[PDB]
Amino acid sequence: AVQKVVVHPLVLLSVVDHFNRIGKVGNQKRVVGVLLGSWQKKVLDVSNSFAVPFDEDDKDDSVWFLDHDYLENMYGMFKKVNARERIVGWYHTGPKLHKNDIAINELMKRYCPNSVLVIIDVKPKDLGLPTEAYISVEEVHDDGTPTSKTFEHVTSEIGAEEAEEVGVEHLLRDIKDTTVGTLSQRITNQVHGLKGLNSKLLDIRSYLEKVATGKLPINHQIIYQLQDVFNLLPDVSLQEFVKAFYLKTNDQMVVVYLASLIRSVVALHNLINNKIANRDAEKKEG
Amino acid sequence: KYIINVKQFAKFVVDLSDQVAPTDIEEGMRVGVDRNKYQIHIPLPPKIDPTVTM
Amino acid sequence: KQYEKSENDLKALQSVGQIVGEVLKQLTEEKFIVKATNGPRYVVGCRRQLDKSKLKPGTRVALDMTTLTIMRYLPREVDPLVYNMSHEDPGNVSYSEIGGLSEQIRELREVIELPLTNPELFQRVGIIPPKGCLLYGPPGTGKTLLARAVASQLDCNFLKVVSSSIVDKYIGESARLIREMFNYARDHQPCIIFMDEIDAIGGRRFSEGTSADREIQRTLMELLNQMDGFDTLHRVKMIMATNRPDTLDPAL
Amino acid sequence: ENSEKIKVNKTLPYLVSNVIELLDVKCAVIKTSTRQTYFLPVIGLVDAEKLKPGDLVGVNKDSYLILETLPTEYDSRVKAMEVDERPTEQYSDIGGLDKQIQELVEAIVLPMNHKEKFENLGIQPPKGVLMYGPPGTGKTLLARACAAQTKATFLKLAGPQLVQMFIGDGAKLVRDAFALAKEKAPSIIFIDELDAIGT
Amino acid sequence: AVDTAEQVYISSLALLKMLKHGRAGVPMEVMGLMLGEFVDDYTVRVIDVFAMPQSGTGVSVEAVDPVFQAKMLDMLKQTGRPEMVVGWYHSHPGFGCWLSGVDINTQQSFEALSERAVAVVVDPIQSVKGKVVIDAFRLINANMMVLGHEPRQTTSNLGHLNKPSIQALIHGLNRHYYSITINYRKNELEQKMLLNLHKKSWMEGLTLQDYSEHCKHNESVVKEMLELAKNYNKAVEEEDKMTPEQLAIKNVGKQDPKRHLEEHVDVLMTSNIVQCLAAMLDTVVFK
Amino acid sequence: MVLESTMVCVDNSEYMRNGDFLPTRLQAQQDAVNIVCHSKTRSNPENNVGLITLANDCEVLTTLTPDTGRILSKLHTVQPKGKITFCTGIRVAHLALKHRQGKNHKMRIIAFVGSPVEDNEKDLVKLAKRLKKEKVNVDIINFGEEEVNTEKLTAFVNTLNGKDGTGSHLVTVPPGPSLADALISSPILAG
Amino acid sequence: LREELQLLQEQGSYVGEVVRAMDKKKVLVKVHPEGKFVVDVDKNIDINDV
Amino acid sequence: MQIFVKTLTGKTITLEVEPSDTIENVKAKIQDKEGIPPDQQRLIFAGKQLEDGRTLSDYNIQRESTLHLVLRLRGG
Amino acid sequence: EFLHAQEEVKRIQSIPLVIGQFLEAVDQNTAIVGSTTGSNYYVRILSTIDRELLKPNASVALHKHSNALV
Amino acid sequence: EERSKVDDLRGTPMSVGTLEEIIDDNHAIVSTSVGSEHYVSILSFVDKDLLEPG
Ligand SMILES: Nc1ncnc2c1ncn2[C@@H]1O[C@H](COP(=O)(O)OP(=O)(O)OP(=O)(O)O)[C@@H](O)[C@H]1O
Ligand SMILES: Nc1ncnc2c1ncn2[C@@H]1O[C@H](COP(=O)(O)OP(=O)(O)O)[C@@H](O)[C@H]1O
Ligand SMILES: [Mg+2]
Ligand SMILES: [Zn+2]
Repeated sequence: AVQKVVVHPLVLLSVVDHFNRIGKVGNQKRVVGVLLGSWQKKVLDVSNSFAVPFDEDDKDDSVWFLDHDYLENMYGMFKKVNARERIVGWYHTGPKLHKNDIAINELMKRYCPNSVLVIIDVKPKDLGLPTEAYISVEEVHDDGTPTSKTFEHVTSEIGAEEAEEVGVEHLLRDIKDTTVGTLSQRITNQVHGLKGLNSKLLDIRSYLEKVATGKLPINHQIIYQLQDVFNLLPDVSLQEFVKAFYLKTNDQMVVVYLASLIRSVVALHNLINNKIANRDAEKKEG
Repeated sequence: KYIINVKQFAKFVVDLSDQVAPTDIEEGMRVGVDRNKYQIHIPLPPKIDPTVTM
Repeated sequence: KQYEKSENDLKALQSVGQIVGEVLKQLTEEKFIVKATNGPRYVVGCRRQLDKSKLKPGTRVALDMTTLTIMRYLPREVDPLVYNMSHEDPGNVSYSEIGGLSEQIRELREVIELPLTNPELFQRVGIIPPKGCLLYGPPGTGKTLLARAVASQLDCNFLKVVSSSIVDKYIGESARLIREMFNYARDHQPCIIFMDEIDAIGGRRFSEGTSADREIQRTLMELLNQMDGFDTLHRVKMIMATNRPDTLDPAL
Repeated sequence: ENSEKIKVNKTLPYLVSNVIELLDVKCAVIKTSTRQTYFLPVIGLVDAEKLKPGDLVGVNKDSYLILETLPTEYDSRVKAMEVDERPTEQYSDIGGLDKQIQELVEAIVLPMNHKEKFENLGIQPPKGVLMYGPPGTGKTLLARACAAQTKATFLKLAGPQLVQMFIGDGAKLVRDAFALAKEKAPSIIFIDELDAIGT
Repeated sequence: AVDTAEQVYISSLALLKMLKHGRAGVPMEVMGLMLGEFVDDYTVRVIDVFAMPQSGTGVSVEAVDPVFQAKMLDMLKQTGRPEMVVGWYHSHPGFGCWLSGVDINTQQSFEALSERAVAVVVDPIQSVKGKVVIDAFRLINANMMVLGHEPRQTTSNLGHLNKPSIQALIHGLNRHYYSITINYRKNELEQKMLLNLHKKSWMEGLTLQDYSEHCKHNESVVKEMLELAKNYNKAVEEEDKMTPEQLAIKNVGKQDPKRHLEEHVDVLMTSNIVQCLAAMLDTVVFK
Repeated sequence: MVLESTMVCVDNSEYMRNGDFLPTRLQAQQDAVNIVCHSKTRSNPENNVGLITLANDCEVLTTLTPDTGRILSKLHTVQPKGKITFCTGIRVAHLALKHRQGKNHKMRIIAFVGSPVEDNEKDLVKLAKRLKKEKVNVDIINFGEEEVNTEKLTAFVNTLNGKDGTGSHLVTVPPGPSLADALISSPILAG
Repeated sequence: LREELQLLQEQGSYVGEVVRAMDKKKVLVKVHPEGKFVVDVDKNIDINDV
Repeated sequence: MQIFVKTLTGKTITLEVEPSDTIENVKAKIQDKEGIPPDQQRLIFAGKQLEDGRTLSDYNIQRESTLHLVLRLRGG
Repeated sequence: EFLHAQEEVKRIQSIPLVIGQFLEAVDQNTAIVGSTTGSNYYVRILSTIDRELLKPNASVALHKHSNALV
Repeated sequence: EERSKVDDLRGTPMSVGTLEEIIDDNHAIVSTSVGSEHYVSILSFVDKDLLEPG
């Protein structure tokens, strides 16, 4: 019953660290570590974490090794330095996940009952794509379909702390993106707010034409999850929109009509005071 | 478990340091209080004894 | 179990402590002017969900030690001088250790038990529910066991004032103790108040009287206006008890 | 490992204070001897059911945690009145007043010695005995010998010592003399020259 | 030997360990060890910083059993990468940044055991608005007090990177220790993704301001510039028609010029021209 | 003073739920672990012994550690109820020998086969040619039931250390009240 | 605006009432909450300031 | 015998001590060779704290043993 | 940069702070204020604070560190 | 030269103290202006002849 997780801006920096702590000699091209958290009531929080030596062979894709003794000491070391933080799960990077992630999860559920994984992106960082989290659930599948795992998605957000947010602003120092914007940042928030829109909409038809052909089998779960999108968008016809839209559009044109009136008197007064001061310095210089 | 006041700051429950012995320390006696750990370093006698020879 | 006691102390060890303060007024939607018990005055805010409408100008809150913003509000101090005036057992009696007084017992049970149980009999008749009564007479016939009887039956809240631990060396302490007493009694609505020996702070208010007795007169004038004054005393009834009902104030 | 971590983080320098009230929604308001008020969600080592308003607990200077309690403090005048451990005295030292001696042995020691001697009959022992008559005969000296043999934590009380200069001192002093008498269960109370405050 | 061109290279995830461990114990002076690498004589980097458990009070801080440190560094060799330590840190929450009594004693122990061992001071309760007062200091020997102390000007960039304030030069500067310059090792795939996750949005641009309080907010903006226009009518025209001094008390301590009356107009446009155009897209986009 | 990483590999398959011996096969294989962990202790205290299963999953119960008290707590209560899976058991043991804290120890893997193996001859020779290219010596000890002179195990011992290798002895115990006397004659010293 | 902001990030200054003091670049300043202090003069001011 | 005091700073200090010596002698030798007082030195042998009240033969310290030098960590 | 300085002055004042009293004014952009904890101070003021509001001993705001008339 | 070294050996913001009593062992008890009494040491260039209680 996880609503959402809160990833502090510290742990992903430790992943980017440990993505570079192995890349000098390692060709593993995935980083698997241990996620520590603070399960408060219903929302999940992640403050600190660490990593663990893990490898995986591409042949037979079922062989793995976790270091339990390093997990027992270092989590026990963190408990002594901070008896607030505890285990909440694990994490791995790489978009394409290997299939030992059920085998890793079902082992370390002996540590955490509500075990959770967090997928981050180190290289796919160009578009708007945050970190990703799933959940460990065990059902059959749907009704009469064969049994499997089916990691369900839990939505994720990012939240800092008081020093963890003020220390960020001192680091950037390049554009800094001020609060409430002066008509230039706000339009770009609608520009790149829409650049991610059709990128989702191109992605829907790409999976749809993949399954309209029939290569991969269908999932009925996504069908009605897509079907309530199209028969719940509004249709603007008469007396519910076209009356009520002008009632707030002809409302907001009255107050910008003051901006036409007031700002014209502002620059006119600055014109008068300069044309007085110009001709009076001119007539008295000679 | 010595209860000691400053009468300007507070009352403190402190201990003697490991330089003196818990033999001379009685009730109503000045001590040498550490500035940070507040420990009794050296006990002070209340200006003994210019009232016997006279 | 010994491990569970250890881990509770580990969670207890990571604690800060909070600055007790009182809200003076509200400046804006997020600016509150508070003040500590001796420290300066601050301009702080609330956390996330504190229901700022409950922040009345004169409540008591608990500030953060470092952020200094409001963590949790508190009802009221209860000034431990009167803490002992509530926590005591009367006699575990049940009107069976008393006799030969049933004409006066029931008449006292009439004036007290009805407003704290049965207000419908007082709405049907155009009368205000009454205030407290008085016990006077020679020493020996009840006067303490009778209040001990009624504080065993339906003890919602109870205060027993000795009327002789209420003054001291300090000249403005006496009337301050009475005001903070009734506010505890007012807040815990269905309370009953007992005061033995009204003769100790009674007296007729007379002329020039060697200022040690002037304080008792100023103490009594505070007791007058708190009983029947500007504040509508509701759900609070007062059993007064004396031994010589001759030298009391006619205004009392 | 946990008890070792409690021990090292337990510093010895404390700060005495006073509990004002105790709430549950466990929580206690603490006023220190620095004239400062503090509030904590969790008390700490001691229990919420063992405290009372008016205790001199040991509080941390920085985290403000109730570490130890052990108050046992009173007024200097009340502690001056605790007079015990006298040389003994026999009842045969008083001659001629032996009936009043037997009326004391039939008054005080058997409520103390044999409580089950009364609880089967259903009666309740009294608790007030007066010595009166000519001065200098048997008033203080009889109860001196009764406290000498039957040790029951003697506590004298003088008459004019209750009369202080300032207003509202004897009501403090008498009531503090009996809060000490209530906490010491085998203790007794002896009041002398009661006519000096007896109007 | 000693230069005046040293720059410590702290990482971004180093400094986030510094403020979080410093804000964790505020009234008890947290205390940890700083791990990095000496790449040459006079540039030192530090990327990952661990912490140590403490048992100290609000003015001094002690340590714990030293079987924790060597067991920690042994386990950090097999996981990630190994290093040797380059210094230490603490938190001075009350005052600013200067090295106390036992702070110089532990500095003498580390520069003799290890090589040079830069110490770092952090005020956790000062880094509040937008700025941090973190600084690093470094002990100088007392024997070379008749010649230069941080001598031998190689460059000229050592003057505008640090200007010691009056509260700093009274304790140890410059007769006891000296200060050292700090830059930030910022790179890619760490810094860009730091802002690709914090100050981002998807639907924030195409979302209405929920007119229950939008046009309600514009009531209390028109009425206050109404009063400023009441104030503006008399003010300028009376000042110009009585005395043409272009000066006093309407110059020295005033606030009602033509700077105050258009910024309320400036807020009222940006809050509404965006809000007008945000309700224009969904008429086309959403059928 | 030999520096190696001895990796013991017990079997908790379902076929261990019987006694062909007068004692329990689980008690027989448990005491087999006791006499080899005490063997590697007295020879050099600078080694490490770690247990690993292979039945239905190769769950790392204890990490390869120089302590023995963690192993002795976990040698008991193993609950053998799984199906034997041997082809992944070598690759997970070699993956455990790569994740070590020191790369100066030698490599020795002992395994306990208490159930018949049903594997392709290609799958054993690919693992055998892998360990030749990795220079890894694996000992194979048979428990309980055993087909005498198997094709798969004998060709795996041959293709392990061919052309004057180490001498990884194939222990063939007969059924009966014989204890690990066949396991302490040659393999406790001449492995 | 940067000039007003740079001097803003600076601690406050005390006040001390001085009626008379001594010479030799040391003056006698008595603060209000505490007692007197023998302090040093600045180089931007003179000494004849009694 | 010769010992290898493996410090935590990547520097191995070789000492010439005897098996019948104690810890205070090693601390004095380290102080004479460098300049660290004995009260600010914590010798660790295989994760075990060494006490000044015992000798080197009590902790099974033979020739060529790996030690760990930890200094007194305290700030203010 | 000018929009930076507007936001900097904006968030210099929205913080928890102490309350002192205005005592006196030296000249333009400098005053003498004393807090409620005794210990009369000497700080500088801002230009946003209107100078025609500070005749009496009025209630003012002060920073905890810079201690200025915020 | 020697006069300038000792005039700069002490701190510059010198605080006005108050003597209470004198012990002839290179230290004494003093009193601050707030009445806090500090068991401090006394130097040797202090010209120990005019030192009076008060
Ligand atoms: N009317 C009564 N009925 C039954 N018992 C009584 C009555 N009056 C007194 N008692 C007995 O007296 C004891 C209580 O004393 P009581 O409260 O009457 O003293 P008091 O009248 O309050 O004295 P004072 O008036 O001097 O305060 C009880 O033990 C009770 O048994
Ligand atoms: N019957 C008696 N036997 C022994 N001593 C007596 C007797 N009567 C009086 N005294 C002496 O007289 C003294 C006064 O008695 P005390 O108890 O003080 O009476 P009061 O308290 O009324 O003065 C006692 O100290 C006691 O020694
Ligand atoms: Mg009575
Ligand atoms: Zn420090």
